[PDB]
Amino acid sequence: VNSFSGYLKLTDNVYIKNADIVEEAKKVKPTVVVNAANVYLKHGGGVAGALNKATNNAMQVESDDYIATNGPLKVGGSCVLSGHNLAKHCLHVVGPNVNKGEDIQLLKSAYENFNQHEVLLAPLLSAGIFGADPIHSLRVCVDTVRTNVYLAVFDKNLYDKLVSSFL
Ligand SMILES: O=C1CSc2cc(C(=O)O)ccc2N1
Repeated sequence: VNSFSGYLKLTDNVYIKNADIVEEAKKVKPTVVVNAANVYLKHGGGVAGALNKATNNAMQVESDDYIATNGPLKVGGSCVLSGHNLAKHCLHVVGPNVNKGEDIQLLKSAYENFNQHEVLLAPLLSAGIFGADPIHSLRVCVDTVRTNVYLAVFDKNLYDKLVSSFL
């Protein structure tokens, strides 16, 4: 049994809810919240900008030190950093950004990072300002992630379309 409330069950392991990931993180304090990161961990906008704002920029300060030491992530890759006031850990995952021309086949590689964590609160990778089709992102999630994933969807309209169209 876990703390997550109000989710619709899509599969054995994937759950979905219309909710703000930040407000959901603040309420649940999950072991892992996933960030929709870029390779530079520059948390300017979208989910990343909202998570970072909710940490009062502490996520960005920590991320800048990580990049100064390790250099950029790979598209499809990830790193584990603090969850600050939102979660125990933040898994920063880089999905391909279609608005930069990145290979959408890298979306499966991105979701494979989730399998290293038994339970996660996450957004749909490569959705929103990363430019991918969120219906496609949900399909790759269900067909790739085997651990228990609780998906938070920003837009109510999109949430209802994802559920209604789910196979
Ligand atoms: O508070 C906010 C507004 S910014 C924001 C954007 C997104 C998104 O782009 O999916 C998700 C949650 C978000 N939380």
